[PDB]
Amino acid sequence: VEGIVTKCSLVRPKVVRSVHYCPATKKTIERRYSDLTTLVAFPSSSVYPTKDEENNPLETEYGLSVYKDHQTITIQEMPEKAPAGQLPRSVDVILDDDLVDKAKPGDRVQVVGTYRCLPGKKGGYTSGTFRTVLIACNVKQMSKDAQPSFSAEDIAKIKKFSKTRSKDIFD
Amino acid sequence: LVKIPGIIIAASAVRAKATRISIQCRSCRNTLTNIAMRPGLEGYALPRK
Ligand SMILES: [Zn+2]
Repeated sequence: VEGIVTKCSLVRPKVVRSVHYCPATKKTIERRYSDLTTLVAFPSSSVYPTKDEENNPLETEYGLSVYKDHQTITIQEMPEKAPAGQLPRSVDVILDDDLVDKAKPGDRVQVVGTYRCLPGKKGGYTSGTFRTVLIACNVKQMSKDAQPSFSAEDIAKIKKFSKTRSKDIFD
Repeated sequence: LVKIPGIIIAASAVRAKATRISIQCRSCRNTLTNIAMRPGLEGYALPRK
């Protein structure tokens, strides 16, 4: 998907592995949180441990826990490419670690990723209506003119061009 | 408090009755420990939430 970044969220950390110390028992606990962004998530999958089995309080070890940072951006159809009459169309994009700060509002970007339905909340009734996002696997800037690619032959050609006529090269 | 006399004609096997119980939630696995049980032939209704 190609478009222009209209809004970026803040970069937030999302806990993927929390480590908890029990001062009463001296025990250390680790809990894993799997990435259920577009999967079904039962509530057992999202509980944060606060008590020991016999209700001793746990203290979370922040430095030992693992977080991955998470961002959401919205990509809009580029104004120069949108049909000149009507209102713009957008898509939401989830950026996860390594990809978060790659785009800022007003940037023209390609986002490669998986287009997916997000789960709604638990409920006994549903409209059949699903909220879709693009889960990025790659983000690249339009400025393929702001990053060059020099091979050994290119460098050699440049060096010879500069050495040959180092006087009227400017002209 | 009553005081009565009598002859004992049956004595059941000694069994186990809880004085304190702990219950665990099926989904979040959190526990609700050391609930005190009433003594005697009295039961207990678990919390429904
Ligand atoms: Zn529970």
